[PDB]
Amino acid sequence: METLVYVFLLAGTLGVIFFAVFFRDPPRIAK
Amino acid sequence: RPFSDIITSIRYWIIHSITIPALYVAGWLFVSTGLAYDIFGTPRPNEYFTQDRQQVPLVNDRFSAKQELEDLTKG
Amino acid sequence: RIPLWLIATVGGTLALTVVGIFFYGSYSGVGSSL
Amino acid sequence: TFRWLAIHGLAVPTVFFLGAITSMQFIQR
Amino acid sequence: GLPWYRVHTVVLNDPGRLIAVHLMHTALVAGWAGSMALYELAVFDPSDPVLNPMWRQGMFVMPFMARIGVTDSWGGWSVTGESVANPGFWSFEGVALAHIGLSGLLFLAAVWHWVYWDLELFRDPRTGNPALDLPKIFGIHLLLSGVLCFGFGAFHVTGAWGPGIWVSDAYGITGKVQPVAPAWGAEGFNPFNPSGVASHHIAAGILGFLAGIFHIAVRPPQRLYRALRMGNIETVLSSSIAAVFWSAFITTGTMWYGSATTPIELFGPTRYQWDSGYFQQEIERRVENSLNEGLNLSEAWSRIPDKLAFYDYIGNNPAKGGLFRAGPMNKGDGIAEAWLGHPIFQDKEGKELTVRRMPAFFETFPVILVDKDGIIRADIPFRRAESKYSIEQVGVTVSFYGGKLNGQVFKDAPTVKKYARKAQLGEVLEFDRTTLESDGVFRSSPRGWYTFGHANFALLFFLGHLWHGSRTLFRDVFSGIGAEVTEQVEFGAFQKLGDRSTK
Amino acid sequence: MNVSVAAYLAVLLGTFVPVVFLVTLYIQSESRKAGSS
Amino acid sequence: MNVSVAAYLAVLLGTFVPVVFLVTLYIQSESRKAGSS
Amino acid sequence: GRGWFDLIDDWLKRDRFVFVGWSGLLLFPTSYLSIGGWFTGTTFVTSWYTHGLASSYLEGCNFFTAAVSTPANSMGHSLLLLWGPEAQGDFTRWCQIGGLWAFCALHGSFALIGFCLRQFEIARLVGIRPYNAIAFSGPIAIFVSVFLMYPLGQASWFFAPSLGVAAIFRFLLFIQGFHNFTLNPFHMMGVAGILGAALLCAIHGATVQNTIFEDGDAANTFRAFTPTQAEETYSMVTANRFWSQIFGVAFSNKRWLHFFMLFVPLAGLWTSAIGIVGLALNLRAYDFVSQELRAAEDPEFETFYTKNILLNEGIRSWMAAQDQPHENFIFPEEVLPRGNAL
Amino acid sequence: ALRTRLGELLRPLNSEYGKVAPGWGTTPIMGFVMLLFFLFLLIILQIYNSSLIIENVDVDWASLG
Amino acid sequence: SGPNPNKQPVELNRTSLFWGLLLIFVLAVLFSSYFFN
Amino acid sequence: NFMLVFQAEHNILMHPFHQLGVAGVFGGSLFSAMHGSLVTSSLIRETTENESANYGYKFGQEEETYNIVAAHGYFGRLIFQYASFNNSRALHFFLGLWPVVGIWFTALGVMTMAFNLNGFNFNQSVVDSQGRVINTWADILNRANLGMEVMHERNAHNFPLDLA
Amino acid sequence: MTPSLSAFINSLLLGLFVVVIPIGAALFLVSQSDRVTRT
Ligand code: CLA
Ligand code: CLA
Ligand code: CLA
Ligand code: CLA
Ligand code: CLA
Ligand code: CLA
Ligand SMILES: CC1=CCCC(C)(C)[C@H]1/C=C/C(C)=C/C=C/C(C)=C/C=C/C=C(C)/C=C/C=C(C)/C=C/C1=C(C)CCCC1(C)C
Ligand SMILES: CC1=CCCC(C)(C)[C@H]1/C=C/C(C)=C/C=C/C(C)=C/C=C/C=C(C)/C=C/C=C(C)/C=C/C1=C(C)CCCC1(C)C
Ligand SMILES: [Cl-]
Ligand SMILES: [Fe+2]
Repeated sequence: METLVYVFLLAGTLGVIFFAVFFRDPPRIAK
Repeated sequence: RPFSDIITSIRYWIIHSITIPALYVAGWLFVSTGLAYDIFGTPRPNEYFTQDRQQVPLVNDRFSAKQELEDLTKG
Repeated sequence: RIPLWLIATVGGTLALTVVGIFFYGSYSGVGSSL
Repeated sequence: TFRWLAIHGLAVPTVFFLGAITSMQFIQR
Repeated sequence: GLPWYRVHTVVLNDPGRLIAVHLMHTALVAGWAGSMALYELAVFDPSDPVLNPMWRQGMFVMPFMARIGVTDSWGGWSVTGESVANPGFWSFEGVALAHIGLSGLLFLAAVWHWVYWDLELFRDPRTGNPALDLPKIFGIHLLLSGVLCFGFGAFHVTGAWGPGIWVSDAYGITGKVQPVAPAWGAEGFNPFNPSGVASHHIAAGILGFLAGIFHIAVRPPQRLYRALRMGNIETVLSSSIAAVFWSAFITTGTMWYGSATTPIELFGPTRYQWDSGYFQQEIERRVENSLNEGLNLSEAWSRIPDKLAFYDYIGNNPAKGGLFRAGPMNKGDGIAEAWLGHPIFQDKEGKELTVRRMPAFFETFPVILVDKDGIIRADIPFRRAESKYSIEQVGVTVSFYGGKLNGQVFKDAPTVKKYARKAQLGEVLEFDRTTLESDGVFRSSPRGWYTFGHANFALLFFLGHLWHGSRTLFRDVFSGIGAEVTEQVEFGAFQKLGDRSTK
Repeated sequence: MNVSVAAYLAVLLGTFVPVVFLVTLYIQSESRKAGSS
Repeated sequence: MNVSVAAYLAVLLGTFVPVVFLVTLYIQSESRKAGSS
Repeated sequence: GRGWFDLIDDWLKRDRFVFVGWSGLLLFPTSYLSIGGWFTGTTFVTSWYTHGLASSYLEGCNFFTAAVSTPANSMGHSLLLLWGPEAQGDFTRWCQIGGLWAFCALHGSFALIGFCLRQFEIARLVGIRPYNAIAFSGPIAIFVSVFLMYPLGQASWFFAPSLGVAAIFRFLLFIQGFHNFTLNPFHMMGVAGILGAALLCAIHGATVQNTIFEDGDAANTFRAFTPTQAEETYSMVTANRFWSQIFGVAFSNKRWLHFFMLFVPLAGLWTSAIGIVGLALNLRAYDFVSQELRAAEDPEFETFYTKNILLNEGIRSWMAAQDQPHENFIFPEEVLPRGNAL
Repeated sequence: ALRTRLGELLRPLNSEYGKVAPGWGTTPIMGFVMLLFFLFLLIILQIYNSSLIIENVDVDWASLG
Repeated sequence: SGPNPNKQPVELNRTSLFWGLLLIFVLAVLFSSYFFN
Repeated sequence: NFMLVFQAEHNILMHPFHQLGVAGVFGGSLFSAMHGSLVTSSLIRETTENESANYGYKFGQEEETYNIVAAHGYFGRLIFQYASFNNSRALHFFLGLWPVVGIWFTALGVMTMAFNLNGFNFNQSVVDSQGRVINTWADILNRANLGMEVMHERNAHNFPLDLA
Repeated sequence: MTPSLSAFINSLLLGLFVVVIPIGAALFLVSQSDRVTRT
């Protein structure tokens, strides 16, 4: 049952990484 | 004045052809005299052990430490 | 008056000599297993 | 003399200890 | 806007709202005190104080109640072991309910101050802006602190109009709340003299009171006012964090090393009582003078109280737990039931061997039975082949003296080995490992947990003091540096650093 | 594996509470940015 | 009394998740109202 | 300037080769007294009467095996003042009981205090924000937690890190064997901070040196920078594109980058300080109880954690006799935990 | 903005914000008492450290009884 | 007592959101194996 | 486990390449903290008090976001003028150089201890006039290495030397 | 007065007359001699 928690936490970290890479705030130059 | 300006000056080297070797040799006679072993208490190569003292010396009390140190270091 | 390149040469030579004397003492006398 | 004091407080013990160490290389047990 | 870590800075220049947030924090802390007391009372077992005291049950906050008077419960029991017939209001339950009620009242006061913030009390009459006369406010607070300190020392601790404080003998066997007369003189500075507490709290309080009269009356010098930024409240925050981590380190030290303000029967023994054999020596001298009185080993060891033998046990050491071995000390080895007595180890001839005790450093220590002089005689070998000092070869028997296992002489090698393993851990006891489902790994007493938490808090608050001292002394350059920095920072531009009148 | 039982609550809630705090701080801020325009 | 162990997680998280959802929906709306002005 | 305090303040804050400042009245003596003390203790003073070791160049040690060993265990946590009840004014006996370690450590604590005060003072006088004095808080925390609070939680100063190279290696392996400090999550956070800070240093250096603008016609591009220029010497946009399309994310803000470069090592040091403060009280993340119980009931259950526990037992048993001579541990070959063959 | 009875009572205690004595003021006696308190803290630290053994001051658990 | 002049907005940009979520999840990953025991 | 076995079999701590790697990582942390502290400390004022200082920098701007002169002068006063890197490009080259060279050296050290060229062995290097061994810190480290050596892979070795 | 108390008082006296007083006197003399200009 702890394998459920470990897997969920690792998958959540991977999901945060995915969303940070692909749904980042796009860099743009100010004016 | 800048460091290189001092180092290349002749006066610097008239001073330090005599001053630096003097203390470089003073350290030599500091240890060659055996004076370090007496100031700092460091055993010489023939003082780690002695009769009835073929084991390591250790201080086992805080307050009588000087007393047992003389007792162990009577020599 | 003394060129600083010569000063650097002699000083580095002397420092390397001192360190090499330390290395020899490391292979000789007290501190060596022999 | 503060420059003298600093640089020589660093230097004099240094050369003294280096001479002692170069001598200590020859203790020879 | 205001990032997540600056959010509580809006209340920096709003004294009424500052009082509101302080009130809310105070309410939360008092509510925690009450709730922790209630939970502890829910899970506390007051039946057995000698082999299952408060510190074996993980009682963190209850000893602080018991330290300065509150030793009774509405349920008709006392931490001292006696049965209370007519408990007063100020029991553990009453203290908890009082703290909860104070939490609620402080919450309501916080609400009122949050809503009603624009009071003329907080506005400077000279300028009209919101302000706090911090040097005089400090004098008022120091008057209050001195009055409370003197009252605690003179009435509560001395018991003139109070319970007194917890006082105990040298070995934690007979301790109780009682008044302590103040110890004026050098003896008051002995950390293990409880009387020195009273002498402190009176005298210090008096000086604090006098200091208050100074600080209300005397304005600060202009030099210190500009140097310390006394008009900036963050100066007060930095200095307060400084004093707070100072106090935290001092309390951590007096907790770990012990003092009259940390009795062992309230927080367990220290590591140093185990290291120096503090209780082993006392038990040994007790049985020695019993033997000199004509008694035998059985009678002499039977006179040793179970509590004293319980202190002489490594499981009670605070230096044996672990960072993530969580829960009561009973969750580890178990709930102590009885004392099996002293296991004398009579070798094959009859010489008295003794098992060398486990030092706190070692998670696992070899079982070796040193001689009277201490040459190794017997041991439990790791490699049985070519074994010289096996108990089988030497031959050993365990004779028990005192305790429930008194007068029993086991002489088989297996049963000798089993009790050698127990004697490695100090005195040997029986444990219940089923009530709490104990897992056989030692835990730390409340002493060790207090020391851990407050050491870490003291270090972190040193960091906080650095941060806030830096902020109050560098307020003008908070957002960044201007163009003035480029001219002064040049090497040799000014004779004195910073000052520009120079050159 | 004889693991603890409140450790489930400890891990899950100590992950959940800060996570929802961060998500709320982000959503609040965005909402405010949208409302300004 | 012997009771379930995941029931703690069930009750606590089924209370927590909707509660934080409601709190986020409120704060976000307010932030937007403040940003409009 | 007229007043005596103003004159002292003016002289102390003079812009010369070595800034003195008011903090210099605390830094320069103690720091000096620390460093020379080390150079004294590692050169002439022995550990024969405290540890049973040789620890000086005079006794025959080299730079690795020479150290200022901790005091004797019998000293406890004595301040080891030369005038105290232990040495009683005798310099030789003071050096022999390892009081020079107390000298070096207690003067080094105040030297660190004086240097952080120096950072604050120079930041104030120059007129910049005091972020360098707060980054030195990390090293201060390391020194305080490892050299002061750890021995103060243990039996004596004896178990502090002896000031040396081989001495520090012995401290590393001792702490691993007796506390299993690699398993400590706070140590893990600390090594994460250290290695991440080294990573940030390397990547930042490479990125800045490799997105430099062409400000010259020399193949060697160091001379093409002026200290006082108001133009960025490298492309933030090009570096952002490179790291965004190589690694998915990339810094877009220099100020955030440089605060991050500060925060990572400092956070690592403070985290590891929490772990060492835990280790002072033997509150150690030594074991996972679930696996210990399973291996106790299942003699076929093996993990690398259990192998590490066996290695720790080996370290403790084979190290205690010579590492703690005051305990007089005589472990026969029978009881020493061993393996087959070697 | 709001006037209250307690506010009026406590207003004199918060009416001298920014009032500073000119010059160094009481700093010399502040430093002297700082020296004295430093000496006191040193004395008690050395007492518990047992680097300063005072007669009739037995720093030990056994002193309790 | 009326509107407070010290009211300020609070923000958490998306980069900070991802940083916080990563920190919390990684702390959970690190300390879960120690809380369960 | 791999660390402890490597130390037991090779004495990596006394091997100078690992010491260079330790210097590399510690110096990388030191220079990272120092560089970040000095850049953050001399940030040019471009931000209001109710706003994060990081927003004073706009992505893609042409101007420098901090005063190099201020940081350089502060660090010169902190230690001495000659130590400071007045050139920024040389500074960043040094930042990229120190950890990269340190980690190169420690990787090469592990590569060489793969073929059993171990760290220094000063065990029993100090003997008295009679010739009996006076221990040093190297010997006490050797005791820990020996404990790890004997306890590692308890069932795998049938012969006294760990040649494999 | 125990030997430890005498040692403590002597340590305070020598700290004054060997560290504090010499450094203070040197600072005072040097600050009064080598003075900044246009303060
Ligand atoms: C005759 C009257 C009288 C008497 C009998 C006492 C009695 C006492 N006072 Mg004293 N006191 C008095 C008047 C008196 N006081 C007055 C008038 C004042 C002025 C208000 C004080 C102010 C005062 C303070 C501020 C303190 C005492 C303390 C004590 C206790 C000393 C023993 C002890 O447990 O020390 C234990 C504590 C110490 C020996 C102090 C240690 C100090 C060092 C320097 C701290 C170092 C901290 C540092 C940050 C650590 C860094 C390194 C680390 C991280 C490794 C004792 C109860 C101490 C106390 O509360 O002890 C619990 C204490 O700290 N008193
Ligand atoms: C109304 C008064 C009141 C009373 C009678 C009590 C009574 C109690 N509280 Mg407390 N408590 C109160 C208010 C009160 N509380 C409030 C308002 C709060 C909210 C912050 C709390 C929060 C609280 C907690 C969190 C806890 C208690 C606990 C306790 C118990 C132990 C007290 C103790 O040992 O303190 C010891 C206190 C100290 C050692 C600190 C003393 C003061 C420092 C050293 C002063 C330093 C600064 C000073 C200005 C320096 C200069 C002064 C000098 C010149 C004179 C006891 C039942 C404990 C308990 O068991 O609860 C169930 C507990 O853990 N209380
Ligand atoms: C410094 C203050 C303090 C101290 C010294 C103690 C001491 C004690 N408490 Mg605790 N306790 C405290 C504050 C404190 N408490 C507070 C504020 C609360 C309210 C929440 C509690 C609530 C509480 C309960 C409910 C119980 C105790 C109990 C205990 C005992 C066991 C401690 C234990 O097992 O720790 C175990 C600690 C850990 C496993 C963690 C310690 C290491 C660090 C701090 C972890 C940090 C993790 C970090 C935040 C990252 C998390 C990431 C996340 C995403 C997962 C002990 C006497 C037990 C007892 O015996 O009661 C009768 C008990 O049942 N305490
Ligand atoms: C009583 C002491 C105290 C007080 C009154 C303050 C007050 C302040 N600090 Mg803090 N600070 C303290 C101690 C204190 N600090 C300590 C000990 C440290 C060292 C770690 C710091 C480090 C620090 C920094 C580095 C900064 C501040 C800042 C601030 C300001 C804004 C903080 C904010 O809005 O946080 C909002 C915080 C949150 C929204 C969530 C924080 C969650 C934490 C990390 C974990 C959970 C905590 C837990 C629930 C309770 C802790 C219990 C306690 C016993 C420790 C504010 C004036 C900021 C500042 O100066 O702004 C101008 C700032 O940047 N402080
Ligand atoms: C490295 C640690 C450190 C650092 C960098 C700072 C930095 C600062 N502190 Mg200090 N502070 C420290 C430790 C530190 N503090 C400690 C441990 C305490 C005691 C709790 C304080 C208490 C404190 C207060 C109360 C205040 C400051 C303030 C300040 C600021 C101004 C400078 C100052 O007052 O220096 C203080 C000077 C020193 C730290 C040097 C002390 C040197 C001592 C006297 C020598 C002792 C030698 C003696 C012989 C040793 C005997 C013991 C031995 C036997 C073991 C600044 C941000 C002020 C501030 O923030 O104003 C806005 C302020 O009000 N600090
Ligand atoms: C920056 C200056 C500085 C600082 C902060 C320290 C700090 C320290 N030194 Mg010292 N030391 C210094 C300079 C300094 N030293 C110098 C220049 C030397 C070379 C001569 C030494 C030589 C030295 C030695 C040989 C030793 C120390 C030691 C110590 C420690 C103990 C201090 C102590 O309790 O002394 C005693 C207290 C004081 C000096 C404070 C004096 C306070 C006032 C001025 C006294 C006023 C007198 C009073 C009115 C008398 C009335 C009588 C009575 C009723 C009170 C401490 C870490 C000891 C150590 O590290 O042990 C391991 C140690 O043995 N130091
Ligand atoms: C996360 C973390 C980090 C470090 C420490 C630790 C590991 C322990 C962990 C926990 C930390 C912290 C800070 C925990 C603290 C918990 C707190 C403060 C809990 C709060 C408890 C308060 C309670 C019930 C208050 C009860 C109040 C009530 C009914 C009030 C009711 C009332 C009201 C409102 C009006 C008047 C009438 C009445 C009935 C009195
Ligand atoms: C200790 C003590 C006790 C009580 C009172 C007292 C005030 C005396 C107090 C303080 C004493 C003090 C401060 C003494 C001072 C001693 C000092 C400063 C000693 C320092 C000596 C320095 C030494 C060797 C330096 C040696 C350097 C070496 C090899 C360098 C090696 C190198 C060389 C040779 C060439 C190139 C390569 C490289 C690596 C750079
Ligand atoms: Cl084999
Ligand atoms: Fe940069």
